[PDB]
Amino acid sequence: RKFDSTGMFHWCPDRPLNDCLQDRSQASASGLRNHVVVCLFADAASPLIGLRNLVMPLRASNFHYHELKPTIIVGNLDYLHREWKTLQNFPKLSILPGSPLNRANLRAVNINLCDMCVIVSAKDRNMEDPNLVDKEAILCSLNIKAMTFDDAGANVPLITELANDSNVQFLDQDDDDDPDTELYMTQPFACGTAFAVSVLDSLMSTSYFNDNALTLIRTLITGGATPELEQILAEGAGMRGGYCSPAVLANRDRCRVAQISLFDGPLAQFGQGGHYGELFVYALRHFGILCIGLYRFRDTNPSSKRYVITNPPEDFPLLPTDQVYVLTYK
Amino acid sequence: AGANVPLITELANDSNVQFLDQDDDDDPDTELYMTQPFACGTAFAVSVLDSLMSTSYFNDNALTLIRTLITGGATPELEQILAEGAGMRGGYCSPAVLANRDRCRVAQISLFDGPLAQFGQGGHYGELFVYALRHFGILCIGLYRFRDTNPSSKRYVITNPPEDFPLLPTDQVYVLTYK
Amino acid sequence: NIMRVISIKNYHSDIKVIVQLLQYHNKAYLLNIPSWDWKRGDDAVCVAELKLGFIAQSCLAPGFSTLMANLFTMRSYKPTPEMSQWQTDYMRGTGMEMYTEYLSSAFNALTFPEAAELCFSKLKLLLLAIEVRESTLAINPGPKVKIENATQGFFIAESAEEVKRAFYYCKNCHANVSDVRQIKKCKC
Ligand SMILES: [Ca+2]
Ligand SMILES: [Ca+2]
Ligand SMILES: [Ca+2]
Repeated sequence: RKFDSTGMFHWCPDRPLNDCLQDRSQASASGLRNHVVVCLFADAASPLIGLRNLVMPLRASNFHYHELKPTIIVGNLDYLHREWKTLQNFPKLSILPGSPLNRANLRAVNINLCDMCVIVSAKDRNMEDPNLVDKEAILCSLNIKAMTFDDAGANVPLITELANDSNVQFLDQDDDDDPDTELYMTQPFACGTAFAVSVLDSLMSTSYFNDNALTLIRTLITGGATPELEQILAEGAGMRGGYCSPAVLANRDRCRVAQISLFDGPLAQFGQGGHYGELFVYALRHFGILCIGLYRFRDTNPSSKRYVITNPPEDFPLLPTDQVYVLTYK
Repeated sequence: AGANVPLITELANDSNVQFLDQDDDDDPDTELYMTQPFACGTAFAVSVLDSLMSTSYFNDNALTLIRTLITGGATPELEQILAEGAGMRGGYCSPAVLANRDRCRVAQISLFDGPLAQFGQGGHYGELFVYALRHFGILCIGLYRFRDTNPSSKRYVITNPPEDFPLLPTDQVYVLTYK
Repeated sequence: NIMRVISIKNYHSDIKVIVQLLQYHNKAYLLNIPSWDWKRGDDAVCVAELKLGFIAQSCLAPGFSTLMANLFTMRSYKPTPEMSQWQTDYMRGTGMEMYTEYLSSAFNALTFPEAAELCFSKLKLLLLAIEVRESTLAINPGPKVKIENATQGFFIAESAEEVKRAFYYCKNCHANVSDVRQIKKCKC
C-alpha cells in the first residue's frame, strides 16, 4: 500500500474535498462502527487548530489498513476547506457539514457506535466572558449524554477540549465540584472525559531537564513524528512518499499504546483473585508487554466511568472488569 | 377602507405606543396596558409578558393552558421532535391521531345576524352566556365593543364583564368553540 | 441563561428551573440537557414563541392579544373619576386574572356546561377548563366530560379569594343566597 517517505504514516494521493464529502443520506448508508467522531466547532473566519495533528497519529503505520479507525469530522465547509490542504493525505477520512449540536447529524454518523467522540472548539478563546467560552463544548457533550437510541446514551465515550479549567465541573452531572480544586483532581479529568491545555505548562520544564523525555512521547503520541518529517513539511509541498523500500517499511514495528481487558484471554486468571505485580511479570516474559497502569470502574457495589491508575504498587488487587494500559509489539 | 385596515404592531419601546394612533390623550407616565392602542388590540409590547415568570411558578398548569390555546397544541412531543433536528414531520397518520382535531380554538361572534342577535338589541351579557352555553357549547369570555357610539372603527376589549351588563347590536363576543 | 441553568442542574438535578428565553432556536439546547425534566415543571418561558403566538391568535380573532395579556399581569380595579365610559369598562377587564382552585363536592357527578353555569350565575366566576385525572387539561369540553372528585378548575376572576367561593360552595346551604359575599362560610 501507499506510505509516507519516512515509512511512519498511511499516505494517499491528493484529493478534492468532494470525494470525501458526505450528506446525512450518504453517511447513514455507510455502516460505520468502532470509529472516531470529531465534533468540530468553528466559524469560516476562525483560526486553524490543525486537525491534521489529531488524525495523523490515528493513521500510524503500526496499524494495518483494515484496523484503522475511520474518522468523521463534523463542522463548517468554509473552515474545513482551509484544513483540507493538510488533511487530504489521510485514508478513511470523511467530512460532514453542519454543526454537531444537531442530532440529525450525529444519528447519521452513528455516534452510539463510536470508540471516541472528540469535541473540539476552533472559535476565539477569551473575547467576552469566562463562562460563555465553552458553551458549545459543554452543550455538545450534554446533548450526546442526553440522547437515547433504539437498535447507549451516557455510555458514548467522549473527550472534550476546554479553554477554561473551571468549566470542567459542568461536564459530568454526578460529583462534588469546587473551583478551588485544581483541574487534575476533578472527576471528568481523572476519567479521561476532559483535557484542558493547562496541564502542558509543566512540559516547558521537562524539555530543559530531560531533553530526551520530550522526544520520547512524540514517538509514543504522534506515532513517529521524526525530524525528517518536520523538514519535509517545512519545504512546503505537504506529505509525500509512494510505495517505499523494504528497509523503510521495516519501521512499522514500534511500540504503540493499547488497552487489555481482564475479562477474556489468558490474563483473565489474574483479574479474579491475584495482584497487579503478578500480572506485570507474566505479561512481560511471554508477550513482550509493559503494563503501565489501570483503567478501573469508579462505581463497584452503575455508571460506566473508568478512572486512571498510573503504575500502582506490587501488591494491588485487580478486578475482572479492569482494563490495563500496555506498550505492545503487534 | 384606509384606516379600517386592521393591523397589530410589535414594539421594542412601550413609550412609542403613543405615536401609533392619532386621536387620544398621551402621557408617558401612563403604563402600556392603559393606552388606547393596546386596549383596542392595535399594539402589543413585549413588556406585558414579564408577569408570566411569576404565574409559571404559582400555577404550573396555567402556562401549559395557554400554549394549547395559543399555539394550537404545541405538545412536548413536538418540542423533542424539533430538538432532534430534522424539522417538522408526519404524513397522512391514523384515525386515532386525526381524532385530535377537536380542541377548543378562540373565535369572535358578532351579535348582528344569527340566533344571538336578539340579545344584542335589549338584553344583557348574563342572558347571552347562559343561552350560548346550553345549546352550542360556548363560553363567552368577553366583548370587543366600539369605542365611539353616538365614527372610527376601533373596538376595545372587555374581559368577563358583570352579569347585568347591557349589550349592543354592533358588539363582538370572544368565544371558545367546538367547531 | 442556558449556562445559568446548566450550573444549577450540575449542582442539583431535582429542582424546578424556570427560564426566560428570547429566541426559539435556543430552547432546543435546554431540552437536550439530561437533568432538565419536563415532568417536574421546568418551563422555558420563550418570549418569541408567546409574543408572536399572542399576535397570531389576533389574526384569527382581533384584540385577543390584549385579552390574554391582561389576564396574567396581576392588577386591581381602581376607577378614577377622570376616565370615560369605555375606559372604566376596560379597566375592569384588566383586573380579571387566571386562577387554579379545586371545586367543591357539590360539583361532583355533574356535567361541565351545568357546572360552568353555576360558577357564572351564582358564584360569578368564569369557568374555562377542568384538569381530569397523566393529568389531561381539557378546555371547555361538552356534556360527556363529567366532574370527578377533587378536580382542579381554571377560573377567570377578580382575585384568588373570589375563586375560593367555588371551594366553599354547598347545594344545601347557599342555594337561596343572592349576596355572593355571604359565601365565605366554610361551614356547609
Ligand atoms: Ca459536575
Ligand atoms: Ca396618539
Ligand atoms: Ca384583580
